[PDB]
Amino acid sequence: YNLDVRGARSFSPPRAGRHFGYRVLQVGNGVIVGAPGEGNSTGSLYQCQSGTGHCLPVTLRGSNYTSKYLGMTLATDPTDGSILACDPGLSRTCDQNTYLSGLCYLFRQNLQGPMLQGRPGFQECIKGNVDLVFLFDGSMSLQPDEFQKILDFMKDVMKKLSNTSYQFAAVQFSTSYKTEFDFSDYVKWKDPDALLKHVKHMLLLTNTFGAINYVATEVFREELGARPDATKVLIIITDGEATDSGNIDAAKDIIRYIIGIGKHFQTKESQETLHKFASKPASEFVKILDTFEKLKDLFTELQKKIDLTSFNMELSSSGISADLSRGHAVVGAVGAKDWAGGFLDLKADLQDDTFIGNEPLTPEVRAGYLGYTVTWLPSRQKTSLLASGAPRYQHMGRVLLFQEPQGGGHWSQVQTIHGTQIGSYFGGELCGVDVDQDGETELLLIGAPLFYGEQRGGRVFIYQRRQLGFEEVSELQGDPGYPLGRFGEAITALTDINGDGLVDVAVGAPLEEQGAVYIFNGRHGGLSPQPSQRIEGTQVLSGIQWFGRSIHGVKDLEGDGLADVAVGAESQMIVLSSRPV
Amino acid sequence: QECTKFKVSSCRECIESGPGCTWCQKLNFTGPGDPDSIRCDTRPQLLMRGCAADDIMDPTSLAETQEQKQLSPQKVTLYLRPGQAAAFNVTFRRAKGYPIDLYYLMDLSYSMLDDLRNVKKLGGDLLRALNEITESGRIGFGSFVDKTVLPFVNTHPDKLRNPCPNKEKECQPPFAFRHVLKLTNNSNQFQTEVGKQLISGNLDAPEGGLDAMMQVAACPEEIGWRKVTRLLVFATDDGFHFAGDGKLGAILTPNDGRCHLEDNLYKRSNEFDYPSVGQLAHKLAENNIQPIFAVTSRMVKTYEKLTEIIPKSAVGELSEDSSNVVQLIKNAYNKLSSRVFLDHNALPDTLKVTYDSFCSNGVTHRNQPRGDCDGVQINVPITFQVKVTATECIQEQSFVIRALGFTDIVTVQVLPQCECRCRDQSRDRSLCHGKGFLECGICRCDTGYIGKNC
Ligand SMILES: *[C@@H]1O[C@H](CO)[C@@H](O)[C@H](O)[C@H]1NC(C)=O
Ligand SMILES: *[C@@H]1O[C@H](CO)[C@@H](O)[C@H](O)[C@H]1NC(C)=O
Ligand SMILES: *[C@@H]1O[C@H](CO)[C@@H](O)[C@H](O)[C@H]1NC(C)=O
Ligand SMILES: *[C@@H]1O[C@H](CO)[C@@H](O)[C@H](O)[C@H]1NC(C)=O
Ligand SMILES: [Ca+2]
Ligand SMILES: [Ca+2]
Ligand SMILES: [Ca+2]
Ligand SMILES: [Ca+2]
Ligand SMILES: [Mg+2]
Repeated sequence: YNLDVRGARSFSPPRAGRHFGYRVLQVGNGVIVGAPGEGNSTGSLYQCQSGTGHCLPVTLRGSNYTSKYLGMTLATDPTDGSILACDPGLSRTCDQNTYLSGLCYLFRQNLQGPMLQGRPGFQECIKGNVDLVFLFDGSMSLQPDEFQKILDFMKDVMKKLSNTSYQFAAVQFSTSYKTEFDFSDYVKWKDPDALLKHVKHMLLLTNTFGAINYVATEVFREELGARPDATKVLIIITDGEATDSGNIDAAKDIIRYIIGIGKHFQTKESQETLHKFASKPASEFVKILDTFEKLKDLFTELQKKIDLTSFNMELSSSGISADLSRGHAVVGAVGAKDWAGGFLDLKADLQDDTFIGNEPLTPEVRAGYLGYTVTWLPSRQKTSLLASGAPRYQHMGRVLLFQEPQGGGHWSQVQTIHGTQIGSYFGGELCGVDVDQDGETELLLIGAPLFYGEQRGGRVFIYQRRQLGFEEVSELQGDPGYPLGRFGEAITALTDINGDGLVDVAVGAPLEEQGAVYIFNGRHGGLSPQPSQRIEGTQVLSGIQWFGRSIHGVKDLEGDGLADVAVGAESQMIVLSSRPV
Repeated sequence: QECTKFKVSSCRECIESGPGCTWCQKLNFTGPGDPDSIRCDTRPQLLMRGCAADDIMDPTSLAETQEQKQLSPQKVTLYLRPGQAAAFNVTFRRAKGYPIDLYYLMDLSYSMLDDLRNVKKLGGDLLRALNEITESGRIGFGSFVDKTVLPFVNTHPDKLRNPCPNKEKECQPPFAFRHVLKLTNNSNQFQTEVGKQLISGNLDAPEGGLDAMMQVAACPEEIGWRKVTRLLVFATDDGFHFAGDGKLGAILTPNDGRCHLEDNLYKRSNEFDYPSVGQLAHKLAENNIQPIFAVTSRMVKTYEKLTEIIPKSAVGELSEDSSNVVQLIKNAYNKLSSRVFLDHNALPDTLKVTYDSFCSNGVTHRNQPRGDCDGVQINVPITFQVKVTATECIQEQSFVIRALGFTDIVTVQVLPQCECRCRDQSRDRSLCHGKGFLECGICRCDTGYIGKNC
């Protein structure tokens, strides 16, 4: 009931576009505003200084690429203050195919501070024409049967990839390195059995660095049969750690898979030693096999991944959404698995990821856009959850609930919540709420902003966590009379803005005339079904539009007021202050 | 049967108090010690106090109607006492069919190549089917694929020239919406124009059909709608995009529901996000356009759900080659026309309206927010009973009652009954005492001292 509308402040840069204010984020010393581009303009982040009233564009140093999508995804970790910005606009061509994935930036300290970047769910381009090099271990540590099973794997791979545009070469390495056959030697025979006829076990050390450098400089050459218009691919097979040191910088341009095999890679610490020889993410390009007989089962994984109609990660649109909790980041990948969707569990340095999708993969989950939303639901005594909406599922939409890996375990899918109205975008906005601040997140708020009927547009449903799962207990009711107003497009927990110790919630309805924001105070037992305040956009600014498209509020500690709330709009970003009054 | 009074000082404030309160106009119903709030109570409580039957003022809500027509009556005047409904009857007599404008909006993605071959030859059969239903129909044609940004289409320059598989010779670049043919009663005009069109393609499965329908409904002069029956035939073998999906293409601006046709193309389609389903439902009901979804077997149960939202809509199972579409359109006109919806425009929170639906097929609904009848036959009447209730003393107001799919309306003038309408202009006509006149057994003196007995 108490947000001082009369003292509203508006922010806007002189060159701002319409989608300035698409995402607002309050980090002490001001506001972060996302500004995805429009037309041929690129996207940008804006640091808005609290005192100056000036919003300034953020320069990403070391950023090699920036698209129209920058500022479409903004998130922050309340536990450690980190800021994650993503750019789901990394588009490239692979033959006649276009790929679409994201580029995510993490600001551990602030925007002015050190930046990390990675490419979640990024598929390297394997063209139709590939020059593949086998680099296999000939070390003294290999039993003559194991070394044989390594040659059998190389032959079986080439046997599978005859009658393709793949051309092969093989190099044994130990202490030194020997080309067993060149690319032209594969052109003149296509005989994996007669090419390896002359190979002899070297029975010496394992020098991987010099071996990879050997393959970079000496093996990929035109006079040796290497097509310059072809994708370079290197497959390393080794049974132990490397006996030299250095760098493979000369081989950076090459796609590198590496296969560690056997007892020498039982410890996780020895597995991570292989990471530096291979490409990123390590989860994709590093294969650890505990036995040598598992080289035969491996064909499905390592033949297949190396004019599509069916897609895996090529059009993943990774990073179209994010959430951060307790040093753990997830980004959603709506385009994964033929737009079935899913999310990516990111390594803290953004150099590796893990994809979690629908299970099972049915025709019904396709084009569902799972991962359009992602929200952490942490708790201390109860297990922490991740809710992800698939707002397009069966044209109605649904929300899936995933449980953090427990003990040794992996992610499990623990509940499904289906929508009942087509095109309603049920699950297009999610918000976790912990009303009374006990460290346990009891409430899952689900938006259906395109819900139609009964003379009000959009709905917000309230689900409470029970022993079995999340139960629908209530609904946040917005005012009727705006059947297309998109009530529920934005839902955020506001901290506590009336000083009663109970967390309050704001809901944006950006299409109700020129936009509105509903404040819902927290009560004992849940949230108040009825709003205590409705802020029209027309009050704050005369020409304003889409007021409430994005909301973020925090207890701010420099300045007068209980809490500060930043509400985005068309070309505008607005700050409101909570007051005891 | 019960009356709570608070402020009462007059016959009007009595009726305003509650729907069970009544007023006694008898001269001298008040003893000297008592105030005159005592003239207002429940009718049994008044009879208890010596008031006669004739002297009790019990205004009831009233419905006065002004009136072969399809929808009658045409004007209604209501007098609404707070808390008491008024009941008037609306009769619907289904007329012999209007002329039919039918716009054919076709999915031109590659799986529809065999579909497109048949449809280029179907213009003759279409007009025949329209003229078999009624008199003097027209037909039109438009085509869609999807927006031309990633990942909705492939933006690689070669695949923009040939979105079809590379074997295809006759293939056209992807496009949002092309308006092919204005509404015409000439088949050969349909044949030459629709025959010029080529197949196309796109990338991800759903398609921008809802963009195209929004353009068809927002450009009535370009499509060439008459003010007759309007059918929009939606033929596709895939699902559909709606609002929120544009985010994958970095399209964040909502659909404005305005006509953006240039050169018979929707060129600004990459600027505006897809429309929401409800946004389309709103636009189709405004312009009285009735969509018919002709979808393949795998899309039927999905597009069936659309009929829960869009009241005047129909779904039919399209063959893989779109051959049965002519029998599909007839079956759909039958499904659309045999069901009737009686709704009212937006209302204030002060007024409440319900509909009793008395249907000819032998089914009766009561006290519903909307009148609903099915099994409606030509010239076989059906009756809707409308009950309007006011919560308070109302300001003068008017609303309309529409038969969905038709422009014929019932204009309802709502007037309050807060005044009592009493008696005895005359007889003796003898009195107040001081200069000042009578109203309802209690004097209301002329200004100039005032007080009571005068
Ligand atoms: C960005 O890419 C360029 C090559 O275009 C490379 O020189 C540079 O090291 C890259 N930046 C970072 C931070 O890796
Ligand atoms: C009502 O009765 C009183 C005497 O009880 C008398 O003075 C007065 O004239 C009467 N009024 C009427 C309208 O008959
Ligand atoms: C409307 O007609 C029904 C019969 O269809 C009749 O029972 C009812 O009395 C009529 N309505 C009113 C207000 O009289
Ligand atoms: C087509 O419509 C026009 C417009 O009313 C009319 O004049 C013409 O006769 C029609 N053509 C026919 C009925 O063949
Ligand atoms: Ca709690
Ligand atoms: Ca509170
Ligand atoms: Ca077909
Ligand atoms: Ca598509
Ligand atoms: Mg070794």
